[PDB]
Amino acid sequence: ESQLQMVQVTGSSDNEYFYVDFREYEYDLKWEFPRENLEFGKVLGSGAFGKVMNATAYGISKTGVSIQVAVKMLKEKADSSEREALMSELKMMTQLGSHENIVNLLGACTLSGPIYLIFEYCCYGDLLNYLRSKREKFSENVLTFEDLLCFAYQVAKGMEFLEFKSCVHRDLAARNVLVTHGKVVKICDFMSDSNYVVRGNARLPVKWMAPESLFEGIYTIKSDVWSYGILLWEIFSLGVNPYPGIPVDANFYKLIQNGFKMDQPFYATEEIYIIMQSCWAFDSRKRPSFPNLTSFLGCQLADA
Ligand SMILES: CCc1nc(C(N)=O)c2nc1NC1CCN(CCOCCOc3cc(ccc3N3CCOCC3)N2)CC1
Repeated sequence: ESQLQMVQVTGSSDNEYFYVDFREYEYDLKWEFPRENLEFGKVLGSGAFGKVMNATAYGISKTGVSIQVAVKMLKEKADSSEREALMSELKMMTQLGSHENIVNLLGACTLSGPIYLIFEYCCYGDLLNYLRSKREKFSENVLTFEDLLCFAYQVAKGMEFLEFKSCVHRDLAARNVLVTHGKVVKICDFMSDSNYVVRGNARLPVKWMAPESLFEGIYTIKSDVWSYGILLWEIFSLGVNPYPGIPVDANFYKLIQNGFKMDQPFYATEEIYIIMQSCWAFDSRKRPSFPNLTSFLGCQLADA
């Protein structure tokens, strides 16, 4: 399953919607790539289902150079049910189009053998590991406060683009934001990690989840605003576990349903703490849009 899904709303209230299955749609062949031009690298991450590696793709760009890449693929010893599920993520990503703040799809290998899907390369890694790594040399090669603000604006216009395309990202967090050349960052998708609770066949990032997700399984564009506020806390904390010190247990569910909100993090202005509280409104109608967070932050940066 892909934590990024496209929705078609069938009503007014929040739960009136349904997801889109591409299993019956046809795959566009112009994304097809030959495996001849994939020169590998070192594993860059592998859970249970699959992995994503570094690779080198000669003649895959407009001009044509090496241009390192990341390649998502299975390793379930050639499975069946898990394979077509990946084909449908390919079909969706192909129709999302490029945005400057999304880890974009560059190609795929379909009938070429075992299924490969080729994504952009972000050399500086996920934002979580990038933030925590620079806690030493934070200053008031090493980052300003406009970095914290530019990061927030880029993820916002990225989620603003996912809303235009009628998508929802059900796992917005710092581990899923990746830094590439020149302090530009891009949203991406994807059991020894403390952040996900497993509950049935679902793996849930409880501390990032909006109450309507924790308690009734609703995922809307406004549920991503809630997670975005949590990420806002992740950025201006320099990346410490949201709700620090509190374990994910039954007591944490009573926390969120009773109206718990995190305190202002150290590196945050009084201004953008207010914006964090907006996303943490219990009523999702009371929450700010992703458009509204174009101007409200893209301006806060210009003063820096
Ligand atoms: C699809 C998701 C993805 N995308 C991409 C990409 N398109 O670039 C990508 N890694 C991932 N998986 C994520 C990455 C983070 N890890 C944490 C532990 O694993 C270290 C990975 O190390 C990296 C992987 C990358 C870049 C840089 C690094 N650093 C290694 C050391 O130097 C600094 C950064 N590349 C979890 C899974």
